[PDB]
Amino acid sequence: CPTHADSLNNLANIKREQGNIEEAVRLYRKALEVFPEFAAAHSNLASVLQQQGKLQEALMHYKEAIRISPTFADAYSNMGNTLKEMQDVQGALQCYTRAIQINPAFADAHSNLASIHKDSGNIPEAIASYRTALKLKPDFPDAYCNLAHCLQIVCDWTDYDERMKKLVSIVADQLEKNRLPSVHPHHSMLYPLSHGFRKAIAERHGNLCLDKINVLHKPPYEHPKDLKLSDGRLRVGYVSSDFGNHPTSHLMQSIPGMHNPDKFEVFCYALSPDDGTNFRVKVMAEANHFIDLSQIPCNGKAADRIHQDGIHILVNMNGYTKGARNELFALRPAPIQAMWLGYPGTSGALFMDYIITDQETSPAEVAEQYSEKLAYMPHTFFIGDHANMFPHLKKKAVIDFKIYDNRIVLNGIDLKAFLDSLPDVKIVKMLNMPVIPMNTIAEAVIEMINRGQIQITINGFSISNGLATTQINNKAATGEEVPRTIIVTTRSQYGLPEDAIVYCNFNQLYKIDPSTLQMWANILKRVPNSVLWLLRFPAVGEPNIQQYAQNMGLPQNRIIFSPVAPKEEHVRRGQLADVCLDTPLCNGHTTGMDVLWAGTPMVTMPGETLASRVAASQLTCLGCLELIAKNRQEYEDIAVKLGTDLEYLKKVRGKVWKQRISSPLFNTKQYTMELERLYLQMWEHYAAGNKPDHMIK
Amino acid sequence: THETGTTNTATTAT
Ligand SMILES: COc1ccccc1[C@@H](NS(=O)(=O)c1ccc2[nH]c(=O)ccc2c1)C(=O)N(CC(=O)O)Cc1cccs1
Repeated sequence: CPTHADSLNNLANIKREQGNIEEAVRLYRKALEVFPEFAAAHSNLASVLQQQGKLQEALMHYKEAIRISPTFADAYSNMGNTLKEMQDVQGALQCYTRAIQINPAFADAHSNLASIHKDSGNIPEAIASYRTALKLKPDFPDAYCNLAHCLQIVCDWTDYDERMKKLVSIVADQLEKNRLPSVHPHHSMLYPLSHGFRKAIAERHGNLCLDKINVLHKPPYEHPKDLKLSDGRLRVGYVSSDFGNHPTSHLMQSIPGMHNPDKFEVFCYALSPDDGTNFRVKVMAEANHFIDLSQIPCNGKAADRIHQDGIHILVNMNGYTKGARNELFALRPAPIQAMWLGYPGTSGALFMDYIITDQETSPAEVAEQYSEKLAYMPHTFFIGDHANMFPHLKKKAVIDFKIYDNRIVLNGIDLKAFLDSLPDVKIVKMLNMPVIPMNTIAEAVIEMINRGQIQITINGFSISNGLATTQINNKAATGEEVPRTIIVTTRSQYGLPEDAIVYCNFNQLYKIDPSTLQMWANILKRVPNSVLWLLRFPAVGEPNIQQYAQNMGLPQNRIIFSPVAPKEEHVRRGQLADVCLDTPLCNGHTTGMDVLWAGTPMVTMPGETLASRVAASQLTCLGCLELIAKNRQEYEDIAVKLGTDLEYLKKVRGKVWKQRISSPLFNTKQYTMELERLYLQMWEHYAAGNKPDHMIK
Repeated sequence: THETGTTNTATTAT
């Protein structure tokens, strides 16, 4: 009877909804035994195989469905989703556009198409396609939530209050109905969800990994219980997709080579191929062992490799970010598995034992936000390679074009040597700051900037225009190499005023919300002449910020945007600001380290989530407790005092300039030593027969 | 930035 195959197919759909994927596969396949030319069953089966990570087998069954039924729009759209996951973006687009051509009223295909535009940087078209999807299917949580993030990205705050209400309502309903939430874990920090909901979102996303490893039917691994096979050395494995030109390497690329080889054996497992940068060269050369798991796409075979290396502590540096293979941690090839540095939040997952953090970022009273046990670094868990990558910013000089420390700035590895040749430099006490008077050399430097010249030569020294680094040395621009020339950086290069206070924030615009811009407006209104210096990320968000600001009483000329710059220029131009205003909703993490390395004080208000408390952890390690606000009033008052009491500003900027060197904040050698002490507490605890517990010392 | 999730469609047999 035709009822037979139909009943099996429709029952399987129910089992899929309930999360019973294995039974759904069983039913789909029985349907195909009963009715071999069953297009719907081929496509539905392919959809659950995709969910199990069997992407080629899924593609085979999609193509079968379409061979049977050439106008089967469901199969085209589902197949597009599989090609998108295989990184075949053009193939995905061709499938989505064919599905919509077949059925213009196909809401799911419009939404899946929108996700391609979103990921491609075409946010206006993503918004248009998500809005078509919601018009066709008004109850559509994936489309609604991904539209909400598009609007977050461009700072469109139209009906933002009602938007947050519905987002929370959607998540509440999906969690209650045991479904995967449509908000991604890495985005949940941006919305007013409870901590329980954020951890539950994370746990549900981690459960997707289980569906992909269960099909491997691998038994549990036997784990080492001593250090005998490793000559007393603890074997640490760092797993990352980001050994290459990516901010995580800009933070920790020095740490593998700084481990003590008498007590530790370091294994780096790359989840990405070699991008040819010095970042990848350095870790490959400095780790005791480097393993390219991008050549081993099966998570079962890759986990076998980790286990065969005898890893004691395996470190997850991705969490829920691009490039992750958390399936490797779900298989538990190591007895101790810790989250570290790359992902600002909990995995929510049973297969992670620890999250490496600190008492400022994650005070014990908020342990319930995390599924992991807390493992405290003694100062901050954050670290940066700035001292190794940007030593040319350790010193600076200025030109006295009239004395300011941040209107016309020179930096250079050989800057002192250059200044020895100029007998008329003045040394100002505030280290010390040399001041070049308005002489012939200074006029030539100023003329280079105004004329837009690339570089000039004075007394044999190359003097470079800071806007032209990629034409001079592309590897210096990326941070792969230390710049060799003396670089000139000026407020005129960025359209900043020479006679007023500059407040900067160089974060993605999606970290700003209405509450934050209101607080910044309050500050600018209390500091005459001051401006706010923001990042075009993306540019299409600029007119939204300007409209909301002008609506809050700020003329347009009070807000100055700059394009995204190469890594080195981005850190170097932080020296032109007077003060950095950190985003309370989700702090600057890498960019907080960047402004502090330039000597620019950062004002912050720590929240409750991990991501909202990192900047205050950094400032505590640095030793500037006066930059940490307990509430919005304090945040505004601190920023206004820095912008109006210029003697106080000089004092605080001098503190940052000095303590970026003397504090532990950028000291990678000390960090590695402290990290090693923490690993050994974890190991001794385990070796004594104990399950993970808080390591808050 | 991570890949934006997509929505699979389940086809009902009728
Ligand atoms: C979350 O950050 C990832 C993630 C994946 C890849 C790259 C990055 C980033 N690498 S990074 O953090 O070191 C870095 C570099 C230059 C930069 N130049 C500037 O002028 C301002 C910031 C900045 C930051 C990155 O380059 N971008 C810009 C892009 O994608 O075009 C994303 C951003 C993060 C904060 C602000 S904008």
